[PDB]
Amino acid sequence: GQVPIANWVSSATDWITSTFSSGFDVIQKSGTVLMNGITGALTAVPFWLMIAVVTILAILVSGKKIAFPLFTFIGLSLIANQGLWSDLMSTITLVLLSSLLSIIIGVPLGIWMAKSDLVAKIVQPILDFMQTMPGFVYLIPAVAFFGIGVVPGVFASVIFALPPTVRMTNLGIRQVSTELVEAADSFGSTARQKLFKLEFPLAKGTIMAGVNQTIMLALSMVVIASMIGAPGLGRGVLAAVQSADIGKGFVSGISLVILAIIIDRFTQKLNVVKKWKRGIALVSLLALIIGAFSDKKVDLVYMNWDSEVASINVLTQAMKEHGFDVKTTALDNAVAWQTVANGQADGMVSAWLPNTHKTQWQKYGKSVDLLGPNLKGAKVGFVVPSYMNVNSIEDLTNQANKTITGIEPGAGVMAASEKTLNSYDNLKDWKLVPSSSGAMTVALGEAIKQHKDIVITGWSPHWMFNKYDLKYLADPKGTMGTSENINTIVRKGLKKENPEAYKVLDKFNWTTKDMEAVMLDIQNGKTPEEAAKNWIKDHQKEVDKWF
Amino acid sequence: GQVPIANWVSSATDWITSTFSSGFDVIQKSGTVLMNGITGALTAVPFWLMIAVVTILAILVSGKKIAFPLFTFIGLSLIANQGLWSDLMSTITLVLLSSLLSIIIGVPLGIWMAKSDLVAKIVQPILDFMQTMPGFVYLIPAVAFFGIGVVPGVFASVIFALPPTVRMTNLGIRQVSTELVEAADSFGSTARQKLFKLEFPLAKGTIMAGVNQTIMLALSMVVIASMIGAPGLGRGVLAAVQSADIGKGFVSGISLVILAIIIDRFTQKLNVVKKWKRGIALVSLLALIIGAFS
Amino acid sequence: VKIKIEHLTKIFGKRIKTALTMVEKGEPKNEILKKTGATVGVYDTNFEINEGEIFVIMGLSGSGKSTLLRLLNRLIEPTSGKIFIDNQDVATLNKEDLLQVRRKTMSMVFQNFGLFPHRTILENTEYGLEVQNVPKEERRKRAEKALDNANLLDFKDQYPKQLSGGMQQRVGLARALANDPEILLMDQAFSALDPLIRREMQDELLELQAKFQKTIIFVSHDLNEALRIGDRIAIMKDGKIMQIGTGEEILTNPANDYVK
Amino acid sequence: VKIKIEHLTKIFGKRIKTALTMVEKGEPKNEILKKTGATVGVYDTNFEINEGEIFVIMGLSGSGKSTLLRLLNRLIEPTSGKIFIDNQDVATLNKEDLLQVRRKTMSMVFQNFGLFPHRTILENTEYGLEVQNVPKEERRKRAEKALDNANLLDFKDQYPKQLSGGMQQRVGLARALANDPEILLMDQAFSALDPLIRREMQDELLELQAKFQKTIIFVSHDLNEALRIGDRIAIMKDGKIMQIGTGEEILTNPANDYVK
Ligand SMILES: Nc1ncnc2c1ncn2[C@@H]1O[C@H](COP(=O)(O)OP(=O)(O)OP(=O)(O)O)[C@@H](O)[C@H]1O
Ligand SMILES: Nc1ncnc2c1ncn2[C@@H]1O[C@H](COP(=O)(O)OP(=O)(O)OP(=O)(O)O)[C@@H](O)[C@H]1O
Repeated sequence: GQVPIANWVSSATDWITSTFSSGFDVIQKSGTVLMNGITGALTAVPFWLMIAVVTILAILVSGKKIAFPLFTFIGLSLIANQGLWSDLMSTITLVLLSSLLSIIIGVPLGIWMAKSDLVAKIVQPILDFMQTMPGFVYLIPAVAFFGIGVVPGVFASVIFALPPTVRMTNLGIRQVSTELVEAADSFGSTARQKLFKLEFPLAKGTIMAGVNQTIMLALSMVVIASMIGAPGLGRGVLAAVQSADIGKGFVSGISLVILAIIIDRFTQKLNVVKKWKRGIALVSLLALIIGAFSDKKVDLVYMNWDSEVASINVLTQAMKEHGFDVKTTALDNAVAWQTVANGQADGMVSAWLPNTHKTQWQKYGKSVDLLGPNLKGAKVGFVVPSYMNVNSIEDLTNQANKTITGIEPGAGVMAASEKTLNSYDNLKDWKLVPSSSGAMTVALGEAIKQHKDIVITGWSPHWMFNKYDLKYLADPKGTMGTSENINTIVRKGLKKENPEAYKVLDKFNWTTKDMEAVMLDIQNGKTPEEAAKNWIKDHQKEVDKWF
Repeated sequence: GQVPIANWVSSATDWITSTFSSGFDVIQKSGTVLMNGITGALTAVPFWLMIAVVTILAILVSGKKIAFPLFTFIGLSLIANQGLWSDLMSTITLVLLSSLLSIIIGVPLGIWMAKSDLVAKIVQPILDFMQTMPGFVYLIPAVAFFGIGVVPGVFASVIFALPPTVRMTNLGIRQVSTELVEAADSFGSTARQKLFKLEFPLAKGTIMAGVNQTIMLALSMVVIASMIGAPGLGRGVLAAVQSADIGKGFVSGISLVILAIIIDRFTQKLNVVKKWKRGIALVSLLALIIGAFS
Repeated sequence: VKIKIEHLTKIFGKRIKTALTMVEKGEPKNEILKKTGATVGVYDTNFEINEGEIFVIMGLSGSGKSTLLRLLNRLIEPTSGKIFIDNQDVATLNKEDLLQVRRKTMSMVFQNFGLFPHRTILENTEYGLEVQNVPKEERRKRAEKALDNANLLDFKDQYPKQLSGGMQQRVGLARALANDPEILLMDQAFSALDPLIRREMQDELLELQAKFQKTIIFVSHDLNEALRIGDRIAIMKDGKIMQIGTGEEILTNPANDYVK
Repeated sequence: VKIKIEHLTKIFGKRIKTALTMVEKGEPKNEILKKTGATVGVYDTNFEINEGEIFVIMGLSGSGKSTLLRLLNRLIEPTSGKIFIDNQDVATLNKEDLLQVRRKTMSMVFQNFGLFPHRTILENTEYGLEVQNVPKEERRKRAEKALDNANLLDFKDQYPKQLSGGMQQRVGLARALANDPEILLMDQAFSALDPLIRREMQDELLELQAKFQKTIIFVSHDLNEALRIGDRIAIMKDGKIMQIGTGEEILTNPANDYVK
């Protein structure tokens, strides 16, 4: 890297987010409250009433066919059965906001592109960037400006789903016959009248294909929104990936697909009894509205891993039944760290220090406060199924086809693994493939099914050691990890503003055995909140001690 | 919930991966070795030579305008300077395979979807499924079937990039003026000739728009592929995200965007002295072959 | 004899049953359209066309001429009736035989010129030869010769958007002729031509029939040309034939002020 | 006087400089096209049109008639020359005045009928009135009256694809007339009409001019109608005028076998 683009970009981003916080703070608050109100309204209305209304509207819009309405009823009742109603409402919120803004900013922009051969070339590369550039890279600055919640999900979905609307709008406005345009000019048609009477109706096919594309993309871009606090089915997908459970993942995905098809049909019915029909539709909407019309705190950020889920749920209950109103939000790792650093979040209890989150602690650390370990007994290292003869790293010869399995690049586990592959000699010629945690877990599960040898870069506590039978490998050289500790983290300035929760978080502590017990309780089927209630009933004195 | 869809899905995937193991392993090995060989050939070609050849090709394709070839040269030089050459080669092989497969399976599928109003109503929900289902949930079954590596990334990218080509091909072949179709029919032109001479040359607009969409979506589906072992620039983005260094993630993303722009411009130059340009391009290909041998 | 047409009928729109009943009584076209919206394109058209004959068809705009030509080529199927081409009901032809028929037996010329924008004149003019797998050389030259007969050989490299109505019409005509079929269906190929070039094309057609005894169906609105070349004339109104004579129409006629 | 045209010229393609030089020498159109590929649409067209006059334009297909009509409406700009409409060079008109001119002063009728498929006849016929912000009521009725004059009132609810060439032509004509402008540019609006309806439309035009002293430019290829209605006639060849007389052309003419 002879040219320092990395440093230039990092410095520019720090400066800009240091200068442009106020207005963005007010708008993030405004949009968050607006979107929360929308979702609350949509969730208040019972699911049966909304299902009936949507199938009614499908009947009105379809006519004498019964495919789309029956599909609507079937799918939505299925979802209400699977318990994914509120998530569906939140997903509807963000998806409609993204699609509306995307269409509104695309169709005018596509027209501008079509009426100016300059703007087309001035915008095409921008669309390429917006549509192809990974959303992760400007995810972190997006969180810096707009903070956690629905707003950055909306922004990302918008700037990923606008390009297709724009491009196909440009084509449709450009692919119309020039003879008709001459005819419309000869009759004194301003560009507006020619655009509303000739251009748009003839381009509706391409424009509506672009709109369908936009909707599908914005629905795909939910997980990239749900890893930064946006509720919905994206949280379910992420929790299924972590659990390596294709059942829940497929359920959430198929719910998203059902919503996509519903919206797509209700939208394509806009390309090309009437008064009765319309009055019935208005009555249905009015009935929806009628049905809808029927202290210390702390905001925490945590990750979609079973360990931190258990920890945070236990903490939340201990707070609630001792006079609190908590707001726990499930994020990604780096997003959570940034949120705590910027002061948006009041802290996190998920700092697997000093070997797992070392990059995050090093980059941050000057803008947070380390409150110390909250659980000791956590370990990191190589992991192999319990059924294999191997029992120490020094004995690895040709297993796993001389191929280690990673977790994700840059994670301290992978750096320690690279160090291990250079410290030793038996596995100097081994490899290290960086993947995601979900891929590692799925490969492990399949290998256990097929009884085949596998070596992974894992940690405890985790569901692997409970769902499957594994074993750690010995590390005499200690290059990999030494019983790292989970540590609590807070934002710089909680001791002065909300000390009543700083006491709790600094005094918070509980053992890994309890965490494994709670995870075991969950995996059998109990919800995390019930598990927290149970373990707090069994371990009440410690809870009272933390306060 | 009450209806155990999750258990059914788990049982189905277990059965399929326990039954189709031979084919999955065979294709895993074949695709991995083939694609790694492609990447080896591309990387053995020195970066300066590759940049020069691509810039010359852009020159030949653009005529006199230089903004595109100049941007191509600049972008690839930036990439090679930041050390993202091998990563870029891996990303190229992945993206090219994904887009090629998507096009091959979409253009015919879209065509036969235009000739039938039943196939359209059978495939629209399927496309909606393949495009709305998150790529995270394609991480689990592809890994379970194929295993970590490159092929799962291609499978997911195809799944996510087919729909645009399919839809736009259908639309373009459903939009050609009926009068021309009647004219071609009246002269006894089979669907083959009526397709290679009339419908496709006039639908090229929408078809290539859908191809552009396919390519951009395949490129966007690169982080999800580097999250299941596919090497390349997605690994850089993931490392930046975990380390929270915006600079390296941005560098990787700009490399992706540069690649997308270059591929898109080359493709667009297909929608609509030539002997000498052909000869020079052939000479360039021969030089690339020498470099692979060299 | 070359072509037969028996109780040929084609009714557009929907509610075709009541409209067909109405015409069976003999109600006019406009009232039928008013009730049902089904415009009777043509009703109980029954006649015969012999070989080597310019069967000119004539009638009011909105009388069912282009529809008849399309039905003969089976670009659209009738609701009732039979079209025989060489003792062969076109509606009972498998795709291969229909394709041979459409390539060799009959070729069509449209009112709107049915032209491909993405192809030059020399590539539209030889389209009927490309599909026949004719080599490049012979088809190229046949197209050039046809264009020279149509006075367009200087524009062979241009595109239709670079051309006017008359030149595009002549392009469609040449594309029909270059194929050299046994039947030439022609739907107002002289509407947008000057008298001189119109008469050139008329002489072209007469030469073709004189040498190559070739059936030609020629829709027209110009009385002058129909009389000059039409060996037989058929007049239409509201979708029905009224006379199918050659030159007696000017002497005897049932209220045909169409002529005067 | 209503319109002036001075050294009007429009040359298509490229290499316009050498082509313009060639015509300045006086070389023919085809040789110029051969060297340069630039087809001289029209050259040094200079004349005058008075008010209340049917200036009929006539000539070979490929002589520059539709181009002249388009230039008058400034749908395309000339390479050299001036078009004055009421002592007002249309090329020096800001968009608002041009728009008022195109709405009230002059309305155009095309060879290809310039019709909107997505709109019924009653919605294409009143397009020139919608843009003028005319209410629904008066424009609706004016369109209906025009269609009845054109014998299409039964098809007012149909779409062009449900119509033939003649009915679409009459739709374009009515759309031009319904606007009731001071100038009617017409490019072969009678090419696809039967003699009876053609004569209906001719009588329509003559009535319009007799009552409303209204300028009409009427391209045509039919000798009969130009003489019947044309108060003045202009004949074109290879892009240049040859005579602009009314009825003396049949007596005196420089090698105009164009006329009997
Ligand atoms: N696609 C269509 N859908 C419905 N009706 C149609 C369609 N095409 C043609 N018609 C009907 O066919 C009838 C005659 O069509 P035709 O084209 O035969 O008129 P024409 O006689 O061809 O007029 P001209 O002779 O001036 O072209 C018209 O009245 C029209 O309503
Ligand atoms: N878009 C165009 N690009 C290039 N040349 C054109 C274009 N449109 C028309 N022309 C040229 O204009 C010349 C005359 O056009 P015009 O339309 O005036 O022919 P016409 O005289 O209108 O034929 P008819 O009178 O039978 O319509 C033609 O020779 C044609 O080559």
